[PDB]
Amino acid sequence: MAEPLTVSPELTANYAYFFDLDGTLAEIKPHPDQVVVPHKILQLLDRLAAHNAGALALISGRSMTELDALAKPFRFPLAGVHGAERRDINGKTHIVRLPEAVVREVEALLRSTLVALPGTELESKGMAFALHYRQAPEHEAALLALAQHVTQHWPQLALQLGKCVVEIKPKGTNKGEAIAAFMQEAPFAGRIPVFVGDDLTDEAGFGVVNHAGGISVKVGVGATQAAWRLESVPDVWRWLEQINYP
Ligand SMILES: OC[C@H]1O[C@H](O[C@H]2O[C@H](CO)[C@@H](O)[C@H](O)[C@H]2O)[C@H](O)[C@@H](O)[C@@H]1O
Ligand SMILES: [Cl-]
Ligand SMILES: [Mg+2]
Repeated sequence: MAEPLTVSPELTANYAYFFDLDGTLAEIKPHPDQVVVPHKILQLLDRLAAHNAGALALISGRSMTELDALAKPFRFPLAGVHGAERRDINGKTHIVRLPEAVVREVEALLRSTLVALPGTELESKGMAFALHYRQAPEHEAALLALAQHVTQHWPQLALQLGKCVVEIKPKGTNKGEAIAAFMQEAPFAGRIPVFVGDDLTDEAGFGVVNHAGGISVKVGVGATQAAWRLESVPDVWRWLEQINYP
C-alpha cells in the first residue's frame, strides 16, 4: 500500500522535518547503549535543519538526555518518552508529571514481577516504564499481560508496544500530539510536516502527518498507514545525503 520513496526534497523547501531515532536514524542494536548515529549523519541533519529555519526535531521513545548523548554535540528540538518530554526551539522543556505514589507502586510491582522472567529488563524513565525482552522473547506475552494489568489499575497509564519492548506511558502521550505541539510553534508553523519512523508508536505521527497534507515515511518491513516506505536505515542515510547534495 505504501509506495517506495525514490525522490528527495530540495534542501531549501518549505518542509518541517521529524525523525525517529532507533531504527530510523540509527541501526537497531542488541543493547541500547551500543546505538550510534554516525557523525556525518548528524552533520547532514544539522545542515538540513539550518537550511529549513531550524524546523527539525527528533521524536523518539528515548529520554531527552539520551537523545542529547546520541546527537552530541548537536542540540536539536526534541520529543522524548513518546512525547511525555519535549524541548522546543527556545530550549524550554515540558515534562508530563505522574503522581509520586503511582510511580513508586508501579515500579515496585514491576520489579517484583520481573524475577520470574529472567532476561527481561525494566527501564524507569521518570514518567514511564519500558519492559525489554530482546534477550528473552519468550516472555513477550507475559510482560504484555502484566502491563495490561497496570494500565487497568492505574488509569493514568496507557500501553505502547514496540519492537522487543512493552512500554507503559502516561495516558494521552503519543508521537502524534508531540508533532502537533511542534507544528503550532515557530519555526515549524507554516511548513509541511515530514515524519520518518519505523515502529508502532510512529503510526500515530504518520496519521497526523497524513491529515495535514504532509509526507509520512515508513522504514523497514511491516504494515503501515505511511504513504511512503524506505527499505532500511542506510536508505534513510542515502535519502538524507541526497537531500543535502543532489
Ligand atoms: O536499538 C537499540 C534498542 O532500541 C529499542 O529501545 C529503545 O527504543 C524504545 C522505544 O520504545 C525505548 O523504550 C528504549 O528506552 C530504547 O532503549 C529496543 O527496545 C531495544 O531492544 C534495542 O536494544
Ligand atoms: Cl520510539
Ligand atoms: Mg524506532
